[PDB]
Amino acid sequence: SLGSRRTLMLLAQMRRISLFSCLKDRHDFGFPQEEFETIPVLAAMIAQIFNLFSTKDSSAAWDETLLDKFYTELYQQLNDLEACDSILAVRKYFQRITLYLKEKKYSPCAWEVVRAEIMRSFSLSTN
Amino acid sequence: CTFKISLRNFRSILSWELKNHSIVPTHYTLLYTIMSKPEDLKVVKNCANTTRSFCDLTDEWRSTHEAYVTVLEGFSTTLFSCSHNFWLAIDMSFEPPEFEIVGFTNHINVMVKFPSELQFDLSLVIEEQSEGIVKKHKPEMSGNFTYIIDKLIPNTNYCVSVYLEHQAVIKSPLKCTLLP
Repeated sequence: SLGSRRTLMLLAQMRRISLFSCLKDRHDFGFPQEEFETIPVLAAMIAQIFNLFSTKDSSAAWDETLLDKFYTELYQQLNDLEACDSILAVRKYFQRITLYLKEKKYSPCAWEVVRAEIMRSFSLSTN
Repeated sequence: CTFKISLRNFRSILSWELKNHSIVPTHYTLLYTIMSKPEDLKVVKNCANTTRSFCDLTDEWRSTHEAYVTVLEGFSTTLFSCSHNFWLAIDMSFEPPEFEIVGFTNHINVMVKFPSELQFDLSLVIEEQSEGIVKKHKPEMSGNFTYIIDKLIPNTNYCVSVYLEHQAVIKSPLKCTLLP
């Protein structure tokens, strides 16, 4: 809701470095937007994001206070949805992200690339 | 460089200010790309070697779902460049529409000037103010849009402000009238 907006604002604030300096690391992750009944796919989406930004690697890449705020927003959204093929496509998508970070050795730029990609997939899936 | 990205009459306008002042007008070139694909920086055609300190990105920035990355090159014989990134749903400031009012015996016609797709979830707010109290009207956007503030009284100054609401808002200057 304003929860989606808050989530995006927190991701924006988490940025550590200039995106211009990271252009070389950009990568088409092929987010399967055609998957966006759909609530369960959204929940799986958000849960995967929660897990992605919960690794020891995410903890080293991002500000801890913003991470708490971000976690709080994802948790609240999942609560709101719980209450209420595709999922496999989302899972593969997050596998592609995870592999990307590995190959890149979790570089500062690879992390900006993933942060910006998550903003995109989150805004697409929740609009 | 300092950058501002503003929606004005539904046109996305990127503007910038420089730290120092060139005695002959600076020439600018604006290039941008997005993060989601490894595409080359692209020059914005109506913003290539220009003396204007803004660029209309309406036809370029079609989506609210991309991280936009900009590079501004300037020739002030000093060559400088500045980069920035934008997420439109967050960074875009929504400037208020132009409007007119006409006071009638017991009501005010408020006419808001919109132009004749659209990517933002915006609401129009019409503020009515009198005797130190402000009331918000949110009418249920293309062309002139009329809204009537009714049940008003003589010998009373009313001040109207309008704005678009998406965050902090940017309100129009006041237009005020007593009823005839």
